[PDB]
Amino acid sequence: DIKLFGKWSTDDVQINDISLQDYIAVKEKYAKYLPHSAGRYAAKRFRKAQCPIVERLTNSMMMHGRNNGKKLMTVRIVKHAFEIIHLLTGENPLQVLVNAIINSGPREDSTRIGRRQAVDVSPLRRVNQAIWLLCTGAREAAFRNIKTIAECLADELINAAKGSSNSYAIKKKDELERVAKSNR
Amino acid sequence: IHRIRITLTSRNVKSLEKVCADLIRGAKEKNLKVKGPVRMPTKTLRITTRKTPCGEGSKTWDRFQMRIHKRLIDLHSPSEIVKQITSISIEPGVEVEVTIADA
Amino acid sequence: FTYRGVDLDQLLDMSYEQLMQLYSARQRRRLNRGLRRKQHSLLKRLRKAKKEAPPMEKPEVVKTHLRDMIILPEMVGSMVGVYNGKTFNQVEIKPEMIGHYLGEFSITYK
Amino acid sequence: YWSHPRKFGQGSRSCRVCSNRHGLIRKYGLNMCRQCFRQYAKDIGFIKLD
Amino acid sequence: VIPEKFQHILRVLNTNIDGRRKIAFAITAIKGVGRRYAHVVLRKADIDLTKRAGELTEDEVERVITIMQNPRQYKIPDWFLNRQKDVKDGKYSQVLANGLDNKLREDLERLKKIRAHRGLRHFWGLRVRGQHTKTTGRRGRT
Amino acid sequence: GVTVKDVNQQEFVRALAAFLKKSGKLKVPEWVDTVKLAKHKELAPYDENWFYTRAASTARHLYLRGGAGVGSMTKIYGGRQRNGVMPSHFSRGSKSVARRVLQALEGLKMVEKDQDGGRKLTPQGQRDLDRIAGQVAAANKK
Amino acid sequence: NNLVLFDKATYDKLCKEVPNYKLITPAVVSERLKIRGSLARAALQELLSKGLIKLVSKHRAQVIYT
RNA sequence: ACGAGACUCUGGCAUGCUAACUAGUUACGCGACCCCCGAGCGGUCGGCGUCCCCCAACUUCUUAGAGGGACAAGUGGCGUUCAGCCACCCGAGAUUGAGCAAUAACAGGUCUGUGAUGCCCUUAGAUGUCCGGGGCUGCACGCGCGCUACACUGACUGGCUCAGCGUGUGCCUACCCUACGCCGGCAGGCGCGGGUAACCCGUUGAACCCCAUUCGUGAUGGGGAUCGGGGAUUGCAAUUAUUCCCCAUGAACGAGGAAUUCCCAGUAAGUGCGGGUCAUAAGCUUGCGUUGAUUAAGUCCCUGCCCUUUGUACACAC
RNA sequence: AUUGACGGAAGGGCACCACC
Ligand SMILES: [Mg+2]
Ligand SMILES: [Mg+2]
Ligand SMILES: [Mg+2]
Ligand SMILES: [Mg+2]
Ligand SMILES: [Mg+2]
Ligand SMILES: [Mg+2]
Ligand SMILES: [Mg+2]
Ligand SMILES: [Mg+2]
Ligand SMILES: [Mg+2]
Ligand SMILES: [Mg+2]
Ligand SMILES: [Mg+2]
Ligand SMILES: [Mg+2]
Ligand SMILES: [Mg+2]
Ligand SMILES: [Mg+2]
Repeated sequence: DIKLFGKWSTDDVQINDISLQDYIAVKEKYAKYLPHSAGRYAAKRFRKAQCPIVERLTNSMMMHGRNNGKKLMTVRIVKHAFEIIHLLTGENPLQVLVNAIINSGPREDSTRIGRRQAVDVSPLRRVNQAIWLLCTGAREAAFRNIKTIAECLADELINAAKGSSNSYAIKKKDELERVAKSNR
Repeated sequence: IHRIRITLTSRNVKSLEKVCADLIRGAKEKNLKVKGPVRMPTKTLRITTRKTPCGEGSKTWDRFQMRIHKRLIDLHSPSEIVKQITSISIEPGVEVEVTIADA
Repeated sequence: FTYRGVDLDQLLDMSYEQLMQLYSARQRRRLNRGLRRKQHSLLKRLRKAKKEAPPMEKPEVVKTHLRDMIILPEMVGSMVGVYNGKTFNQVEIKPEMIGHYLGEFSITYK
Repeated sequence: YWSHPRKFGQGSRSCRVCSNRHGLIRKYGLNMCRQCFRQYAKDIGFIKLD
Repeated sequence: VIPEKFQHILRVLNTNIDGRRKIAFAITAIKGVGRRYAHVVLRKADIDLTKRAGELTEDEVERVITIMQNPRQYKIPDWFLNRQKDVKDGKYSQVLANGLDNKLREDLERLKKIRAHRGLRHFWGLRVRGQHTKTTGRRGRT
Repeated sequence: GVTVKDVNQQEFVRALAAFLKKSGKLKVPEWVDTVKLAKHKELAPYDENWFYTRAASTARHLYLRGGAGVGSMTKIYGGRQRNGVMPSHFSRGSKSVARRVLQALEGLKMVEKDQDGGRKLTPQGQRDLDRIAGQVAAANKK
Repeated sequence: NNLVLFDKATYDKLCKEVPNYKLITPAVVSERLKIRGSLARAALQELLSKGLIKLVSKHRAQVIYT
């Protein structure tokens, strides 16, 4: 019984998308007490798919160069965002995170060959893109505003997991699929 | 009878260790309580200069360095016996410093 | 005219040690360490050229290379020619320049 | 003549090989120009290991 | 939680001290008073730092004015003051809202009537503290 | 049995500060309200009773690694100095605050002068710090 | 133009509709009711002291109530 | 055969060897403190000692010597069953980072590194050399390397906890690193001691980070340019502000157009600390640790190199 | 006819001082 931060269970999450089953690592072997470990995940290719998804969300929050290397801060903002999520929704924050990853990932992109022909998206790359979109949505929502990064992260991936269009990641996913459909 | 301390300093390990071996072996042959080679941290003296004599090029640097190794030997014996333990074919790059229980 | 509350004639009477408390920290440090023979000879020449001028005209100009000589209150009224590197610019010492050096009255550029 | 004080500064110190005052290395008590050091380094004992 | 006599704005020293701001940083809007001087003034007086300016009454406002106008009387140290060892008066004091502009003007004209170097560089409108003028300071010039 | 190490230091310091402030025997200098605790601060301490907290903190810092002096005490309480447009550097704390604090503690019979040089903790200082640690550890488990 | 101090209407609103929020924190009470963050922290601490709301977490950067 | 590789230095491993009061650990004894009923093979101690030679042993940590260890060696798969490549087990490690670096060249830079040097110029009203002062820093403007920022993933105040390189008293040569005590608010001052250094600074109590307080989206308690007044230090001399400190003033700047740099793992970036320069001094460089990622394991599209075929009226290379 | 260099030739390969 390994609980994230000591209080969030991990065996009742459900990755409802078969494609992302082996890239969103959250259960049975990937359970951990903290989103912090001496990684060595960028050593070989695909090894970062064996990283816990909360540690990827933590890693992708140390950004813009004034927050580079500050991982303890991102660990506590992830902890506080998870507490805010459990207050607002009423369900396991890991489930909400996993659903936000699944809904916020683009599944058809458009690459520059020339005009931009449409292309399909790898599962690992759409997990990468989902994480990056949620992180930058939270980051740009908390900049020059009285809300804090925990509440912005919480409301960002809550609106993502529910599927509404008031999140930033859903807007970007829709825009990417819209261009990659109008430009097949 | 004193606490005689021999300090050996050199810039190369081979001759220094072989002089230490000679001193320890000679002292063991004449039944001395020899507190053996203590190895002090090697000092690395580093000077990094510009390679060029003028001031033009690709700004490359030259990293010269020189190591200094230090060894200690502690004897507990009269002076005249250490006066024959030492003075047996000291290698050139080695420098000894006897300290006879006082400055 | 007053300088840190005290009038000119009292400034003339007081010694260097009392004068140090009425200066900035730079001039107090410069007077703490001695004045060398160059500045003493400049003071001699300024005194000599002031005590030989007829009444109601300025004293004869005293040229000098010393741009780092602080202006004592026994230098006011006297006329100095300060070198700026090329020429001797004429400076009439007025009582307001007690704190400042002679150097910042002969500009060295254009 | 030699009246000006030369107790500190670049004027006080010169190379012990060429008496040049620029690029002087004073570390460890060398007092040698950078170029003269680069020439006599192997003789002094400064090998280039890395 | 608001008192019915909340002064929305003050007129302490012919200046508008903005209310709704914390008292220690409220009086900072006076020229000549900065954060450290405001804090030492409000500490010498018995004024709670955790107060919005408008919550004070006339008694504390008058006491604040009195302490900041006469700092040496209330044991504020000499090194705190803006104008220590004045060139003309010789008196230690702190120049306030309108006194610091008359004193800055009187200082520049003192250094300019005398034709010192710093005064000339003020008159020409250049940097007076030794800065290199080749590549910086171009905004204020045409 | 509890000792100073077996308790949260951040709450032990508050407990020891409240203890020192309670027993009216600590000597405070007259300039407490007007000084920055180092040349790298910007303002004065926000806490009015900062002296008691600093005295308690250095009493704790003398319980462990005893044998210290004003130099090491100003390297303990030093921090980072922001130099305007220039990069930041480590700068030591003020020596007079540290010396007054250590002398005040010496007057409390808690701290004494070491043999080699510096300052250490008397048996009474050990006893008082250990009893305070016992109190905070007891008040944590309720 | 956030209110530095509560009037009667805003204090009434804070007492009559803030203890029924799922998430209470100084950045959402200071945005629904237009008040400054310092007044928000003061009001929520007063409500916690009176016992109307419950403290979930306490950090130097984020404090969360219910 | 040269170059590549091999080689040398460095990083990672060894409870195996050699040893250590200029490094420690563990036991034992003494001492202080806490609980306690009477408490204890109790807990904390960078408090002391076992260097008067047993009245204690030992080398895990530290140091540095000798060896060992990794080789695509083992197991699958691909491959002409070849060289090799991919994955995995066991492993400290299955690509650590540098140094050196060919044949030929370039009118590349340096005569301002030289008692390296040809020729020319000058050589007493000297282009030698010394002294005094000034200048390299001047200011409508155009570029390049950078530092600080535009804030709430923050600023301020306090508290708590951690480094690694490496330097240190000098032939001429003046100028060292500093503990501790006492004045001062600070920069600083005065005493007094240690260190030619695993001995003293020093258990290098570093910063970011962590924990609590204040602020509240405002050109604001963001930012600290500009400028006024004062105090010290270095120096033979500080003005054209050397540097440092205190109070005060409080500009642009709300994430930056066309373009463009650098980079793939303890890497980028954040963050401090030493060395060089240094009487005074780092927004520079050269090293060092600390927190520590996103993306990628590909390609010849862009920018350049190298090879082959091909045309030449080119050989000082259109 | 050969060796070099060049081609606003034609094929291959390499490099975060090139790109993705
Ligand atoms: Mg925010
Ligand atoms: Mg300009
Ligand atoms: Mg500190
Ligand atoms: Mg040429
Ligand atoms: Mg040459
Ligand atoms: Mg000259
Ligand atoms: Mg120049
Ligand atoms: Mg450059
Ligand atoms: Mg600020
Ligand atoms: Mg401001
Ligand atoms: Mg330096
Ligand atoms: Mg330079
Ligand atoms: Mg390019
Ligand atoms: Mg790119």
